[PDB]
Amino acid sequence: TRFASVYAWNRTRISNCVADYSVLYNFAPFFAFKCYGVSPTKLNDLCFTNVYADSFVIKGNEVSQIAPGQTGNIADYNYKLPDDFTGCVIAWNSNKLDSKHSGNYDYWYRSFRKSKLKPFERDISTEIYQAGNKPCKGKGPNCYFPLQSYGFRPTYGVGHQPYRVVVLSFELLHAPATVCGPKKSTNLVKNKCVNFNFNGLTGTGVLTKSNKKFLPFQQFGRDIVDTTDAVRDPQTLEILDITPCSFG
Amino acid sequence: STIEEQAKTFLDKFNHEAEDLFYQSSLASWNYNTNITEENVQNMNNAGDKWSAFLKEQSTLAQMYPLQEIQNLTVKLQLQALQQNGSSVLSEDKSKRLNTILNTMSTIYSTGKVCNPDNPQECLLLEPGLNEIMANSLDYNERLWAWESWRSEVGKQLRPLYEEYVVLKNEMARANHYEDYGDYWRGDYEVNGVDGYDYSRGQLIEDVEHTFEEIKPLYEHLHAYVRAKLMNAYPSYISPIGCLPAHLLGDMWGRFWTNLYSLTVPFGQKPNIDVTDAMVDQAWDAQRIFKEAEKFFVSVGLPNMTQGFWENSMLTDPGNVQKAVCHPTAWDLGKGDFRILMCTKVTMDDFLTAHHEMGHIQYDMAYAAQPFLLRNGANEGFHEAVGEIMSLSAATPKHLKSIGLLSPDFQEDNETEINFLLKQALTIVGTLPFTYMLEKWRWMVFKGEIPKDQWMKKWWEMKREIVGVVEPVPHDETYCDPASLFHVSNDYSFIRYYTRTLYQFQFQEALCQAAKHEGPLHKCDISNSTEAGQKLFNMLRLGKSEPWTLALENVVGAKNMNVRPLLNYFEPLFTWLKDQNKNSFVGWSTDWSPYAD
Repeated sequence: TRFASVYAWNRTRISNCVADYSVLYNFAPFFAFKCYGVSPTKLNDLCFTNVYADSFVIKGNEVSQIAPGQTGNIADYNYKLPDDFTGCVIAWNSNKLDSKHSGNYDYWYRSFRKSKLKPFERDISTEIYQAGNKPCKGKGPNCYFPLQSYGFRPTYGVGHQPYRVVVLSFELLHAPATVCGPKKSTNLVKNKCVNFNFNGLTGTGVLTKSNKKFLPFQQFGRDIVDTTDAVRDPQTLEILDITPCSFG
Repeated sequence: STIEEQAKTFLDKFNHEAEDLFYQSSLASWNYNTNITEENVQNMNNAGDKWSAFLKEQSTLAQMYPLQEIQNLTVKLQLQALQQNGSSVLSEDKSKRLNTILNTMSTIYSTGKVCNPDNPQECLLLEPGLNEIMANSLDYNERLWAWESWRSEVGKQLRPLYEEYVVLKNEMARANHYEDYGDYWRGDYEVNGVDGYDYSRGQLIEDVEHTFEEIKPLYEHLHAYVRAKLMNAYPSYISPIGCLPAHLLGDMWGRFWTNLYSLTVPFGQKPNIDVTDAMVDQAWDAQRIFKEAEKFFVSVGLPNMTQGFWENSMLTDPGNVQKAVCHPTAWDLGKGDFRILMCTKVTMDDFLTAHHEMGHIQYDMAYAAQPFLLRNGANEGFHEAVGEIMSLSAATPKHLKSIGLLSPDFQEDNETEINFLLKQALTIVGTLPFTYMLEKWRWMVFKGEIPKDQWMKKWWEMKREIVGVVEPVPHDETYCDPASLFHVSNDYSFIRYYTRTLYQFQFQEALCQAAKHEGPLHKCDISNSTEAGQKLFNMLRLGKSEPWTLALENVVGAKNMNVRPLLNYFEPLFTWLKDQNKNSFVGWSTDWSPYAD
């Protein structure tokens, strides 16, 4: 409902699940998105250890600043991506929701700071920006506040409308990954010499019903010569035997 | 840190609140002019007070950034625009008196009325009736009576107020290191700090006088022709070698001679060019007019309009349920908000005014990229010139025939061209000597070259010498007839109109040369010419960040005002007048007067 400010963006950890990107169009299909170092088509089956999602609201003209290598009021003091970022940047218009009459001052952005922020850095300091050579004290001449309010109005142009931007991040480590992409799964034919793939086990043969009694923790059986002769359906949990196709 | 960085940070802090309060004030003024209610009036007054307080609190603080230590031109211009003192340099009592005199003169001008001597209960206002008598009446007695009564009722009450106003303006100018208020006005044309583009206030007067002397032959021929025609239009009332009366010029003050076209038409048998009937037959409306204007502005290469422009602009008459000002005005609100307030009807005049306002909005969108303090044209007449060039391009018969208004069997003849040129001269060339005379008189009054006991005398002398207009009654110093005008009583300059009249012809010639036009200048159509529009936009996008001389040279190739465009435009009309005036005297005599008998 309410997104965080651009100078105080929050980071959400995503793990132990399948990253389905089709539900994003359900909540608004105006998700203008650009990817860097990866493609959304090839991302449908990749695996990652941890997934991080950032959220912030900016104006229309500031959307182009959320990209590796950009420079601006947001890219230097609010939020910045590394030069070798791997992921996708998604943004959409939010004028009909985040704008209110007489100006919406609930969102703030940093405009003055002694140094630029690093990629993936968050800073919520509100110290007075000292512009003069004399020591700063209180508020007055040569004293400027580092944060400024947007003031979104519904009658503003498209360049000034509020835009909600969500950036997805991916991380891989030497730990067993828990996030992967959506899979496929088809039907089940019998009494025919066809190729099969049961959860990574590939082969060829004829599939028929058998009378084996597998334990609840059993998946596949082997004979004396250590060859696969029986497997189970991951969606039916029935016992099926495997027989080689005819040859001679 | 340095002073330049401090000034840049101050401007960055300023521009946000500046644009915010400017958008607020613009929205309040739009709600006022679109819906006249007590709430809207109160909101507009509150927004104006807030904007005044903001301009006051931003002042006296930018003074801590000396211009001598600023190297950036944009920052220096912004600081110079913020370090303006205005009328606040004088005492509070003098400023209050000046404001009270201004408000009283504006109220007297707005409440001007003329009552019938035979019935005191019946009274006629300036715009509804007086100007209509001057436009559509031929009775000499009624016109003389109105011309006398209006001045005797208005000018006699504005003389001491105008005197004190001039005194206070001269004091304010001397407080700001200026010689006089006319010098303060001319200071807007002054340019310094640019190699090869500097401009001085005396050079402006010299160029204006040179252009006046160059137009003097054509204006004398036009005046001789108008006098020869009025000799038949007004028998025994127009002298063959004398000046023309002030009440027979087509209006109350003699500003435009457009109303004299019906009496000075060269060939009355030729039909007038008017697409109003064609637009009514095609069932056009304000929406269609604005869509055709947008199509033209896209064909010439200018950007399109935004959705908020079409959603917020009141292009139709709101009716009696919502009182609004139907005067066509251009509005710039900022943050991508651009609106047009105009009750456009199905006519050709509204068709040209739509293109005028669209050119204004295009200039606004062009200089919107500049900082808020620079979101203005290089001069006061630049916007009006950019509008008028597009209006004239749309008014050409070629454009009206291409869009499907004029019949494809339309044939052109020399008589129609001569009539059109004479009408354009009466609408444009006729006001230039009057404007020059009025501006020079105001400048001499501000400087003090005319003693107070000879103001009206020198006014009538300059009238007879420049405009060829003699007054029917020798009004003494108790009258203040010059202050009976809107621009004179509301503290507005008139040289802006002369500069715009020159710049529009210069820009027209430049765009027609860029579009590779061949033949007459009045037959030039910039439609479907993206090069000329792009060249114009390249200058419109600069705003006031560059001197007006550089912006003028980037378009027409000249750093100063040029009179050659007007001569090249009116060359056929000039030759026709030279051929027709072979049987009449050229010029006018200042010795003749209607009261000499």
